[PDB]
Amino acid sequence: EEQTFSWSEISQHTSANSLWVVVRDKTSPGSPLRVYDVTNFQKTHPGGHLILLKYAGTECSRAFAAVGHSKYAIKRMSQYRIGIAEAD
Ligand code: HEM
Ligand SMILES: [Cl-]
Repeated sequence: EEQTFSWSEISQHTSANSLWVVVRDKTSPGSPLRVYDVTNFQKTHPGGHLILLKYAGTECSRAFAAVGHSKYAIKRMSQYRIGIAEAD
């Protein structure tokens, strides 16, 4: 199945010690807000670690799309999924 997270919980994950970001997945039925724990990705993210910290605890879908993240990047995302955010 799936694990749901509340925004009350997501919004706390704002430090480099435990960094979550949320990206809407328009390719999946229901367009879920997928929650990613990118803590262990900070050191290797090609965009750098600072930009991940900027959006920590928030939805970054628009910024993610504006970068034109590649198919390669999107494939690499799945390993960091922890669940989905509660719906709007
Ligand atoms: C798990 C989530 C993410 C993964 C796996 C990821 C992966 C990547 C990859 C592979 C690239 C190289 C370019 C490409 O292949 O398209 C990249 C570049 C970049 N990413 Fe991400 N990214 C993630 C989240 C984010 C988020 C949330 C932002 C916020 C905007 C971001 C900002 C950037 C920027 C700015 C670059 C390009 C840096 C430059 O070329 O100057 N990334 N990312
Ligand atoms: Cl996505």
